[PDB]
Amino acid sequence: RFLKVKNWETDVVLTDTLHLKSTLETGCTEHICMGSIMLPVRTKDQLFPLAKEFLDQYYSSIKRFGSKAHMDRLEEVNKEIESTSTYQLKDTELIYGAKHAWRNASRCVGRIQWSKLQVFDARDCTTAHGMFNYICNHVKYATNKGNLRSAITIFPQRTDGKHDFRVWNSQLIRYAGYKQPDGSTLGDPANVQFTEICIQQGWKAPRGRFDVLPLLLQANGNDPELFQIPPELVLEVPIRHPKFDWFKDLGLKWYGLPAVSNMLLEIGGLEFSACPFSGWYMGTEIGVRDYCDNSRYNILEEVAKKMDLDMRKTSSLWKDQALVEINIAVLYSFQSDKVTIVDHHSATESFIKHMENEYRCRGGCPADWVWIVPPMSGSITPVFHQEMLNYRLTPSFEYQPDPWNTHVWKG
Amino acid sequence: RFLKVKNWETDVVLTDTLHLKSTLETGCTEHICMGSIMLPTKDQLFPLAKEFLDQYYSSIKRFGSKAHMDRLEEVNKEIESTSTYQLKDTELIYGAKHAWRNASRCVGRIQWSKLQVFDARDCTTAHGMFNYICNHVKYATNKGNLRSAITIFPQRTDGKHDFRVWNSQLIRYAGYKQPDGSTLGDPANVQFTEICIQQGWKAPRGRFDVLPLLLQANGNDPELFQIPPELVLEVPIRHPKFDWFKDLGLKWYGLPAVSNMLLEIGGLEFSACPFSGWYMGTEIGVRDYCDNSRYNILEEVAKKMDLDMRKTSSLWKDQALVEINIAVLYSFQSDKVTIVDHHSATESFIKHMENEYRCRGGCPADWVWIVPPMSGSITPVFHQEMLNYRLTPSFEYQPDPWNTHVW
Ligand code: HEM
Ligand code: HEM
Ligand SMILES: Nc1ccc2c(n1)CC(OCc1cccc(CNCc3ccccn3)c1)=CC2
Ligand SMILES: Nc1ccc2c(n1)CC(OCc1cccc(CNCc3ccccn3)c1)=CC2
Ligand SMILES: C[C@H](O)[C@H](O)[C@H]1CNc2nc(N)[nH]c(=O)c2N1
Ligand SMILES: C[C@H](O)[C@H](O)[C@H]1CNc2nc(N)[nH]c(=O)c2N1
Ligand SMILES: [Zn+2]
Repeated sequence: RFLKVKNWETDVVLTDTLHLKSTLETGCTEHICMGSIMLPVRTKDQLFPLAKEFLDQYYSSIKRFGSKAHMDRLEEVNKEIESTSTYQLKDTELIYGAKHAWRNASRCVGRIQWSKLQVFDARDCTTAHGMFNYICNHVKYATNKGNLRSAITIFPQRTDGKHDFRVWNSQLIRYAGYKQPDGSTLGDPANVQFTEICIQQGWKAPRGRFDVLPLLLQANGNDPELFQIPPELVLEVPIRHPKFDWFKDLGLKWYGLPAVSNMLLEIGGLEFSACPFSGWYMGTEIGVRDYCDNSRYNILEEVAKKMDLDMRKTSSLWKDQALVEINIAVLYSFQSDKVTIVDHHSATESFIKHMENEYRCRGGCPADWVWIVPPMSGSITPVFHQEMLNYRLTPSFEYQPDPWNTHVWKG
Repeated sequence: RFLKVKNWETDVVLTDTLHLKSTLETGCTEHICMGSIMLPTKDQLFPLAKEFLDQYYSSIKRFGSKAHMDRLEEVNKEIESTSTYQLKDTELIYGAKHAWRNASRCVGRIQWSKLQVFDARDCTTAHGMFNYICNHVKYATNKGNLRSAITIFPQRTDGKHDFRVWNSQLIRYAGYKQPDGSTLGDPANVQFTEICIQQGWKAPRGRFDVLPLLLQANGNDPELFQIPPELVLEVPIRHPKFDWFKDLGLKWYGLPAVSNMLLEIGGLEFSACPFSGWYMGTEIGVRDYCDNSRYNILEEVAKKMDLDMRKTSSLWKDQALVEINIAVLYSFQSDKVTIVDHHSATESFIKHMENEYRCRGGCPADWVWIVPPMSGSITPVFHQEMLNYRLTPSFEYQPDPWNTHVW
């Protein structure tokens, strides 16, 4: 069964066959669409089918399907599962798996880069101190003095679920948030709950508006431990505007390196619960969401006042006007400091090219329109007018519950 | 099975049971979501009519009354004999308001119960259609105090006798290819503007030529009718700060009146049911003016603002887009024409959703269409989870008549 999608601005039509390789479920049915729902322990029973499918994929990609290298690997994995109840990926399989989990991330507009991913194998890690060292090296490598490089670091896979490696931070670099007695919030409101855990675990909080959070690292199911990232590794950019001199006086900065650390990487049935990865920012992540979301820094009002906008009625679009200037300042500041960043016009244009290329060479490109379209100026980007098919391929990145809600404390 | 939707900006959680009353299919499966796809006999008729009469008499708190059961057998006998049936005026008004209420792609549905229904089922000719349409336009326009209205022409009988308004909206600007190569006027209406000329229309060949109406009664050839200009309220577009904005020579009409959709009530199909409300600002400013496939005046505006158009990272398009949309709102508001900005409209819809979860058990909603085409995340609906499902009565798409009509 072939499926077509249409770009309604160019009339280009594309044919998806790759959705036939879709295993997982979307959450949708014939009678309901959960397209906008934000979120819609494994035995030897189902593992070898999951492993064989991944290995079939792996050996297809290298043009050795059905070879003796392929059949022996299948046999090897079979005997390892039936006797050890799990198995270990070769280095080549891990690299392929990580790259394809990114390739398969239907919510990711940056997937034109998916094949230039630097994979750090940290499966020999055993302790939190060891995790910190692997994360420090990730951050240094990925940052590259502002010439950002995509990287993932993969910690040991889950076994019985009682010995998990987890990074308790949602991103490796994030600012603290502090609920004040008067109901206001100092710093990033997104991070208040994590900040409180850190403070309870012994972190001395500087209690400023842009304090880099410590790393809270869990090795082998042990209680997590605190580590401070060396500040010389945390590249930050002061935010100024090319024409508004008062903008620097808002005292804003952001960090250079977006590095998501709370997701789960699934490869051939194995679960890598700690797999922090990083690329580089699209400016609207900072300028639109991080600064202008009502539940975040919410500097829209203050930028609006300083611009002297008509703030009495919303139909003056003072919010829209302030949001554009903030986003201009974010891109100006990063480019002025030679830190890698991409505006939403460039990134969505690249995604369309990637997606057409993926339809031609792969037969499909799963894509989540709700997440691909940028949070500002949606329809003047080319993805807005693009029909998109969303379906789940493996290897994949998955959500997982926050570890402080599942963790058994040792004391 | 009793589904939850979360607002991530406010943690408000709503519980949806109305989706279990859903009947039609979404185009999605558990293996693939089609949420971003633009378009996915005598015996099926009595179940359909029963469903609709069941909710109708429930909505007036007379479910299982003699009147209910009498109407049910009455319609059943009508179907057995005449192979169709006719709606009472009250059921017709109900079905129209609820088709709007069920329109999961419509952000303006907080207004759904104030719809003015014009029963035009006695109409038999295109001249008759034109008359009903002129009355509609003048009622809905209300000298700029816009009012929602629908006009319902006779229902389909056998596909041979369809009533159809060939225009996509009652009021739309003409578009022409140039010998030079580009497009003068509205590019979305190029093929229809051609059908009109290739029908007998004499185009002024301007930028903002109000298209004539092309009306089809009882399945005959359609006929051209010029809507009287004094019924077509237009707003000249100026900017409240930039005096050079007037010189761009832009205007838009005040009445969005969609006329190519099909209204389905109790299994009956109304192929001609033009309806009208009022504009959200971004429909004109973002889509009509700045889509590359439309008027696409973004570069000219940014140029006139002396913005650095050399790299995309200056966000010159974004800066221009906002000014254009400030101008549309300022123009309509100054001329006392109803218009809503995307901030007000989405805030209304969140309230409307809360109302529907409270008083109805849910509200079908299509996030891809509810979220405005600019400034998405600073509006409350961006952070709102929504469940999309197809309830009936409903407005449906139908093929363009010029691909179907036996000429
Ligand atoms: C290199 C530049 C990259 C850019 C510009 C980029 C851009 C984005 C953006 C804007 C989002 C949506 C997040 C939001 O708006 O809240 C996203 C999601 C995502 N990205 Fe990328 N990305 C990049 C690299 C990567 C890499 C290296 C990986 C993994 C190896 C990755 C995997 C994902 C995943 C799994 C999601 C889904 C998030 C979720 O489901 O919540 N991306 N990306
Ligand atoms: C009164 C003020 C109204 C506002 C502000 C409004 C707003 C909107 C907007 C912005 C859209 C998306 C259109 C686009 O992006 O081009 C839409 C779609 C729609 N509206 Fe409303 N609308 C209003 C009234 C009505 C009325 C009176 C009806 C019918 C009686 C209606 C039925 C629909 C339908 C069926 C759709 C979706 C059409 C489709 O599936 O493509 N609307 N509306
Ligand atoms: N420039 C780049 C480069 C790479 C990546 C990103 N950006 C962004 C990204 O995703 C970032 C994200 C944003 C919102 C919610 C989540 C999901 N995690 C928390 C949560 C909160 C609320 C509801 C559900 N889930 C994750 C992954 C990779
Ligand atoms: N202010 C108001 C008030 C009421 C309404 C509207 N606005 C707007 C509206 O419909 C807005 C629309 C937008 C794009 C495409 C379509 C559908 N046109 C047919 C088509 C052709 C080709 C591809 C896809 N679809 C419709 C209905 C009612
Ligand atoms: C590809 C996508 O289905 C198409 O461009 C849609 C996206 N969302 C939209 N949303 C609204 N309100 N109106 C539209 O015309 C569209 N177009
Ligand atoms: C309700 C909705 O699913 C949710 O707010 C989504 C919408 N689309 C998004 N798109 C991106 N890129 N990032 C997001 O966090 C979200 N949030
Ligand atoms: Zn779906």
